[PDB]
Amino acid sequence: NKFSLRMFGSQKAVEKEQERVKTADFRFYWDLIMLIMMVGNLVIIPVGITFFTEQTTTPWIIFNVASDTVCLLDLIMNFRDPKVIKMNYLKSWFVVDFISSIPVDYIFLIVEKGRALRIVRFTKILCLLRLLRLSRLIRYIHQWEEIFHMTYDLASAVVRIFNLIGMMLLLCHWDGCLQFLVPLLQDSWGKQYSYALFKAMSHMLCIGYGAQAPVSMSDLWITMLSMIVGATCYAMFVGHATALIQSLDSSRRQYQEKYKQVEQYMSFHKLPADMRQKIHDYYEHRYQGKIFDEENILNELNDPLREEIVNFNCRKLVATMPLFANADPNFVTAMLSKLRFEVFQPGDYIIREGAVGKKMYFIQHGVAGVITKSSKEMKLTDGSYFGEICLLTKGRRTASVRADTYCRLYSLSVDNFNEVLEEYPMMRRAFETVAIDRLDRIGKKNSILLQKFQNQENEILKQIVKHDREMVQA
Amino acid sequence: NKFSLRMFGSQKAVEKEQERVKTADFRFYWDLIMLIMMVGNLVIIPVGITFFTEQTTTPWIIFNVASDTVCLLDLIMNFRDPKVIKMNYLKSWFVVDFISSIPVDYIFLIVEKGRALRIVRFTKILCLLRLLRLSRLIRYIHQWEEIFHMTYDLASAVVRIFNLIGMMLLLCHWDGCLQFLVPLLQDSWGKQYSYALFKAMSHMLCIGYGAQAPVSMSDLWITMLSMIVGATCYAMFVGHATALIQSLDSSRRQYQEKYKQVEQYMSFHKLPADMRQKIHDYYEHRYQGKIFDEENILNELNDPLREEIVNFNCRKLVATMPLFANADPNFVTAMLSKLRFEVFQPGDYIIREGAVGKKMYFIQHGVAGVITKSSKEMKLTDGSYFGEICLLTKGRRTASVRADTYCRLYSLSVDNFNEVLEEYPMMRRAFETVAIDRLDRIGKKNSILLQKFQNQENEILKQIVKHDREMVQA
Amino acid sequence: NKFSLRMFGSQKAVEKEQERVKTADFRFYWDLIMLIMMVGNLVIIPVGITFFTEQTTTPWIIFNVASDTVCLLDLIMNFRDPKVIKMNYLKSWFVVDFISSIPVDYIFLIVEKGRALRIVRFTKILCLLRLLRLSRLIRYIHQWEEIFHMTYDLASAVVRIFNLIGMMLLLCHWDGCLQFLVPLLQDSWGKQYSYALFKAMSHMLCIGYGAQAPVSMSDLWITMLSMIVGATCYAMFVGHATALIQSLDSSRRQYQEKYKQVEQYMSFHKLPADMRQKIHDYYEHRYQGKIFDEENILNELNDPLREEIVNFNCRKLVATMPLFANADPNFVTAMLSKLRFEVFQPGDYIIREGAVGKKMYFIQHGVAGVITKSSKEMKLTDGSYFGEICLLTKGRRTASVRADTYCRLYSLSVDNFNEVLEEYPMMRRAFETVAIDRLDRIGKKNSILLQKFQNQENEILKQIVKHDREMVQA
Amino acid sequence: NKFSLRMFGSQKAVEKEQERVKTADFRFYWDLIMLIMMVGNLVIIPVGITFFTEQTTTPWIIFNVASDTVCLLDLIMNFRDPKVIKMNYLKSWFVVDFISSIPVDYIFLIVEKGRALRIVRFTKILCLLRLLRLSRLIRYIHQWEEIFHMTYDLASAVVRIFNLIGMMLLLCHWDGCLQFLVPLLQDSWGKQYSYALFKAMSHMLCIGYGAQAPVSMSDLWITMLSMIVGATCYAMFVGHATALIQSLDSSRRQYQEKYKQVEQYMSFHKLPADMRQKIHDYYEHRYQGKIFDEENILNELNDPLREEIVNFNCRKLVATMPLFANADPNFVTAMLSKLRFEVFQPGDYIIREGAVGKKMYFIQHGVAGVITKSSKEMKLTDGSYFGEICLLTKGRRTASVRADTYCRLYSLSVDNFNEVLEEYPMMRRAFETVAIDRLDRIGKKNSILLQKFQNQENEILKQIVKHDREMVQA
Ligand SMILES: Nc1ncnc2c1ncn2[C@@H]1O[C@@H]2COP(=O)(O)O[C@H]2[C@H]1O
Ligand SMILES: Nc1ncnc2c1ncn2[C@@H]1O[C@@H]2COP(=O)(O)O[C@H]2[C@H]1O
Ligand SMILES: Nc1ncnc2c1ncn2[C@@H]1O[C@@H]2COP(=O)(O)O[C@H]2[C@H]1O
Ligand SMILES: Nc1ncnc2c1ncn2[C@@H]1O[C@@H]2COP(=O)(O)O[C@H]2[C@H]1O
Repeated sequence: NKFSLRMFGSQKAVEKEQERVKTADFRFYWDLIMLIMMVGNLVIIPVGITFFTEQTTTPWIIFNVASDTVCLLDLIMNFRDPKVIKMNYLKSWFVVDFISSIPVDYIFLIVEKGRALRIVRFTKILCLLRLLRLSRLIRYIHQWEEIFHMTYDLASAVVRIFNLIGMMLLLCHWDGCLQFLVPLLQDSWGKQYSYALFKAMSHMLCIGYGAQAPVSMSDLWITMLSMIVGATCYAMFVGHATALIQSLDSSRRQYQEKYKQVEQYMSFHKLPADMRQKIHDYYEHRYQGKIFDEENILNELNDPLREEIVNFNCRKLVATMPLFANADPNFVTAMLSKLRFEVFQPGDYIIREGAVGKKMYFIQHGVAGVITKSSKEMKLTDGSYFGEICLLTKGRRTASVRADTYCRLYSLSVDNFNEVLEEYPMMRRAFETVAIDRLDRIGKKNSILLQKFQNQENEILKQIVKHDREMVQA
Repeated sequence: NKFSLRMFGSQKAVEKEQERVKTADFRFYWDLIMLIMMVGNLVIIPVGITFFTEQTTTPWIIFNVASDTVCLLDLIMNFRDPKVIKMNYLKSWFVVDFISSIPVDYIFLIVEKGRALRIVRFTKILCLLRLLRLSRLIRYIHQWEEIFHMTYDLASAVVRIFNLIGMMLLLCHWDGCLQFLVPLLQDSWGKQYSYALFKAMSHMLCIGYGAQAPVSMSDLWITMLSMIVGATCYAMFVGHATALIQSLDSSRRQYQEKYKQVEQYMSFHKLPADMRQKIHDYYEHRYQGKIFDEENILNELNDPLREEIVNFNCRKLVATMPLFANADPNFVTAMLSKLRFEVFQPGDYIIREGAVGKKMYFIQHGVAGVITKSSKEMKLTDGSYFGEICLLTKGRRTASVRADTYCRLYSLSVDNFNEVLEEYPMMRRAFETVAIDRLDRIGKKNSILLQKFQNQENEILKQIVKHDREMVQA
Repeated sequence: NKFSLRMFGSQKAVEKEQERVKTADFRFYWDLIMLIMMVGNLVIIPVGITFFTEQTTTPWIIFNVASDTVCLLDLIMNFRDPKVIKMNYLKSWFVVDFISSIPVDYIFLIVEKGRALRIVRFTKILCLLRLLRLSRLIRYIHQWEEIFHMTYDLASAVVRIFNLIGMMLLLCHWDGCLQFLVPLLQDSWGKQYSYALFKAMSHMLCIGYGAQAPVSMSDLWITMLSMIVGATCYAMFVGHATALIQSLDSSRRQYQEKYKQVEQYMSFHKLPADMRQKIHDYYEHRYQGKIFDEENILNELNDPLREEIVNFNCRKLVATMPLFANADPNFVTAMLSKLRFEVFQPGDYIIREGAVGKKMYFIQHGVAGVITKSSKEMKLTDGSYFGEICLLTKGRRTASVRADTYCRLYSLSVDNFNEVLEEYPMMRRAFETVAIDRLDRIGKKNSILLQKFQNQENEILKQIVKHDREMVQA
Repeated sequence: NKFSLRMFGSQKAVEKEQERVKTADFRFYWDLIMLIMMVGNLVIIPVGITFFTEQTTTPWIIFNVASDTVCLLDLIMNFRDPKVIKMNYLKSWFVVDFISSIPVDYIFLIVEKGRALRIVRFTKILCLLRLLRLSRLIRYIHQWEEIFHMTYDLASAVVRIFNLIGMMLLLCHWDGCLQFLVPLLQDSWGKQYSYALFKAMSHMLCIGYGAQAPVSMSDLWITMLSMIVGATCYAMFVGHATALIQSLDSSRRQYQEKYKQVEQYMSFHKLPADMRQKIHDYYEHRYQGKIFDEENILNELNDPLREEIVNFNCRKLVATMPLFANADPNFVTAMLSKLRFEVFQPGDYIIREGAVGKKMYFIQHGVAGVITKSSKEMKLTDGSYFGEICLLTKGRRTASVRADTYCRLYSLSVDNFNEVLEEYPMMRRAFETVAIDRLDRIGKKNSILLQKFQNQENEILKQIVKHDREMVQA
């Protein structure tokens, strides 16, 4: 079944576990059903035994007896190299739970057949054993919520938290049932049940009442346990509600804290108002108000996943310029995997003429204008690259580039560019032809690039150069 | 309109979205107005229907009917490739909201025209549909608060949090309105309204009262919902107030925690009291009691922003000594971008004669005294550099330097200095001339530097050397 | 004794401390016993003095007098280079504590022997001095909990937290004792004690009561201190309960926050549903829902511990293929220490033919299929390595590798592989022989590897190659 | 005065600020005194105006009038390039505060000289202006607590937090004063004041009372503000108390969380019980249960501070073996600065014979035994180094070393050792002589080291070698 694969985590380990079991599950599902039944019975017991004057061989009493027998069978199954482990498990918790899971109803029936009634019904408080089984069961459903990782959809945050607070409300209803039982031991059924539920809600809300003077010491202790259990109800409710609220607020509070650290730095260095506003604008236009570590996220993923994420992010980039389209997938995906993300505001000079360059930019969003002396301006739209001339020649920049609209680029470092272009020689001549044509259009001269640039591959490179020149001619 | 640019985040994407829409906003503003009106109506409904005995065709009843018609029109617009999406949206939430947004007032009027009054007015509880629309609306105003990034000014922390706690107070007033309606269903207008508001405030404050014995099961349930909604009011109020308080608390608590980690380290290594106080003094004199990661902050900004921040920080540095003023902007901005920040206390020996040097220091605040044998002392004030002789010669230091006042310097590493000076050869001879003059003033020997240092550029270098010697002569 | 070793942290420092003491513990155990006795006496004093009308030379009064004498002896011992330190300690806290630890019972007995009774018994409020000693004692048991690092077993989280909340309950019982004493000063023993305990529990639970009008100013102040001490009881209880709850909550909340950051990244880049599901599947199949930093954890451990952890993790890996079994332990443990962990889903192509490789993989879980042209498919099961051909030849990959089941691999980088193989030359010939046989089986040609690969060691290498070919023949 | 240095942060900036002021403090101290007086007056006003039937030209009324005049003078001083700034400051907050700081007592006296009494005394509610000045003052004392950085001693955590909670208690007393004033407007002095304080405390602890039916709308609003201000008192008290508690809790919770992450890793890899216990023992013996990042802490300190910290940590190390004592301070401090800290349990093999070594160990705590074939064992105590032979010869290790007691070592990497020993050639021959003598004692061959090792400096090296051999012989 799927239980073996879920427990092992993979088919290969599940097959080995099955083979080992055969050489030497459904029981888990039966245990889950028994745990649900035991939780229901443990909820009903304070509301059933206290409310009912006597069992009177009721059909619900028969159902409770059947549930107790099922719990005893579950304990026996849990009790069952193997002998020593079974003995240790029995001596650890199983013996105590089995003794505390004695058939109190059957014992009372036998005693009656063979004040005293209240003492006998006090043995029905052995539902605390079912509550201990329910603590094992909440551990189990924690394991199951691990199995249902996030129910495969965290559409509205923790939805299992709704079940947790529902269980807390059920425990608080148990507290109210005990509070109702206290005067029952001290001294219309639907109306009484609703009144008890309302009293439980009021106690959880600490509305206030004039009840006091328990007189009986046992009654005083009963009110003491009622008060402390109501306190635990309040504490659990407030803790879970505050946890949810703090998670919902933290969703933005993480970014708010990071930007508050940024603001602290800006206030230390005392930047002018305009510079502060520009930094704020860049932060909002880059992170969009979200929190992540792109380097860390892509580092902690394996190679194929990072490869496919990067190939998806720049799909329009690889589709737009023909140089990537004609190229083989290996080089394309390597060059993609070595790209980094940057965003430039209008007016920022990405590359200044006469500077020493260290990276190449691919435009994915926006348009950037190349300007230089005596050659007028010309703009590079989406899906085009600039900075190849300095990278190939290893010299000073020839023309300046300026962002005139909010633009999103990917930058390729000099080391990564040289490494990739060395492990794929053909794209070196491709970029050389493109850069020679581009620089001839610009009007400058480049002897080293022409010397370096000096068949079907040649025709493909010429076509790519023509297409790139036509696209950049805008 | 500006809505397209705000949604797309840039003009380039906004234009593409507009072109796509034309090939195939104001509605957003109308939806915002309708959401505000619906929030007002949902606030008024518990206070209006419960308080008023009957609608009686009042002008406010006409306004409520108009608001219901507007909500129905909004639902119809939300309902309206496109057919399948519209059908899915209708089957998901739109159909249920539209059914729950039925004209209860019109239906009641038709029934009256064609105990029963209370049952008919119970259909006005369909304002829960308007409350669901208001949940969509708080999601929308979360989106809008993202649009108004931080209202462009976080002068007094989260100011939107004030609106959030005001909305929480409005919800708690809704709870009080329900609490007032409970005895109205069970069994001077301004005075009654104020009394109800005071009762709501008291319930939120859990002052306490003798109210009990709802008798009616519906009345008991009404008090139950009143209690739980008051509990949610309390939880939301305490959560938001605590978050607000802890923001300001954490503003200083982050630095306190970092320094407590420092103190834990300092206690682990068991440093003396004087060294403990010296470390504390350095921490207070460097970080000024603020938390940031200068390396991380400057790393996560793009190149022009980091360039302008660094060029602003060292403005007095670049302006003060003529070597930077005469130089071209590219070299100046690069070498500034490679500087690091270090603060030295008085008495600390920055550079000891005979040691092997690895960095060069530019003084931005304070004065440091150069001392060595037989040449007396001489002091370097703001805007001057020391450490060039070792960097150029690649040998041992020639004179010792000692901070005599709390000083703030920027240090340039050996690798960065060699890289920058290699990509800009002219400043190599500039620093060589300056260092040769300085060492001739000191009286040591720099034969390697003299050999390395051995037109208009020469005259400019000589003038820079003379100015640097005159400034350092103090 | 073990106290010296526990305080010093090692036997070497303990011996030096013992030698220094001899040249110039059990007292710690006696101080612990005295602190326990003082805590018991400080708990009993509000419940004993207030409840009892007079001491009447009771046996418990004799026990209290003996405890006071023991406390005085402890103070004297604490009072006792050494003279100056003792004087400073006496002038700091010891003198005040000793004065406040005066024998109030003996003084009262002497005064009686030589309204006034209440004034004399007010001197018994000097149990606040024992409470100050108990504050020193809670500091001491914090030190002891550091000595019992985590009791050597954190089986059920902080178990010392149970003792802390028990002490908080004891303090709240002290508050209730003061609340009982308030009307005793203003104006069946077991029943009264239980009633007082119930009143204390109710005050901690803020149930509410009609008690008011203290009339006496001292009575009003007594109720004021009772209220504020109940406030501290409530605050401490809620704080410790919330910390306990949030520990277990954070155990899963840390992973949930990391995956929420991943989800924010995924929502920013707008990946399709299938890609989001694949990323979620990889995250759940790699981290298993746990939080750690394998690099950080293995970095902050010393070399032998990391060595043994890594040697344990790959025990089946080293045992399975004979190449590691025949090898000397040094090379095996080094190459294991340089392995990294990766996990590949089915369908993912680990190595594509024609790509440039930078790492080679060892399979520890799952099976991966080698496929290439004209040679059909063949599957590599657990305990086998692929990718050595590219590493040795320093060329393009020869065959493609595809994961067909969820597989867990360790990868060895190119730099680490070359460094290890250079510091151990024999395994280079071993891998060369194995890879030459493997590539001959594949059907391609490798001249460089054959030239590089061109005694008992040779026979062992041939046997290892035959075994590896037989294992990979599946 | 010291105010200029405190504000500027250094003497150099303070002198420049003083020169600029002279070209164009005590006022700060006067403002502090005025703020303290205004806080006292704002505390007294709810307790003075409400309690007193009329001013009656009392001496305390004269004092209040003087305080109001002082506040007016402070506002005038705050009001006083400079004209525009003063006008902007006046139009921002100063005008409103000055108008609200009108002499209400003088105005009432003039009106009386020239029901109505209550209306006139309602103008004394202008103490809200003093409360706004007190908010400016709490901002100011936040600045002052930044000036008193941690009061120069965080002996018992945040002691300023005690003042903060005292101010919160004062605000809650203000709330109680308003609560007392509410029935005073609706309808033995020490007894009444104590009763009001007790009522304020009871409201703070929400004990509960039968007060209700305000009748008057103004009375109902008064109880409403009283309730909300009491709620703010409760929220501030619980927030500050929880922050205080969680500081001490987090002091150990941070280490507990790090070790819980370690335990999660250990459970993920499923290490045996003995290995888990060994890892726990190493963690407790290395970190001693403390949280820090030695690399980060030493990285964020400047060079002289790190130099002195490291020179202090290894004081016994540098003093013990004579090689460091004879050496010049520069080399000693550099090689100390490049040391790292490690700790080895007994039984761990630090260096195994036949392995390739990459670091050298200096013993600072404990003893490690060198063992090898045919040469028996011999032990290296505190203050001695091993690993020099492999570092100098760049070959395999010659003998194995084993920790037999919990030992603390400093390790010096191969790159750092080669760098330091290259920049200081003399210690190369020193270590060569020592290692040659040591290996001759061992009985192996070091022909390369002997060739490499082949005046006063020679005599010093020989003496150092003899002393090192004598120390190692033990
Ligand atoms: N005339 C042109 N046509 C197309 N691209 C150009 C032209 N002139 C300059 N560029 C690009 O602009 C870049 C600016 O920096 P580089 O000189 O490194 O490389 C340059 C080319 O990539
Ligand atoms: N006579 C001098 N005039 C100016 N600067 C000096 C003089 N002597 C030394 N210095 C500076 O002090 C520095 C000390 O270290 P360096 O030798 O690396 O480089 C030295 C110069 O920068
Ligand atoms: N016939 C074969 N038998 C065993 N292993 C192979 C065979 N063909 C390819 N491989 C392995 O598959 C790997 C794929 O990448 P490499 O060429 O780097 O190295 C290859 C070998 O490790
Ligand atoms: N006879 C000896 N006397 C002192 N030290 C030794 C002796 N033999 C080995 N050692 C030390 O033990 C170290 C073990 O590793 P290395 O060979 O790198 O360097 C060795 C020396 O530092």
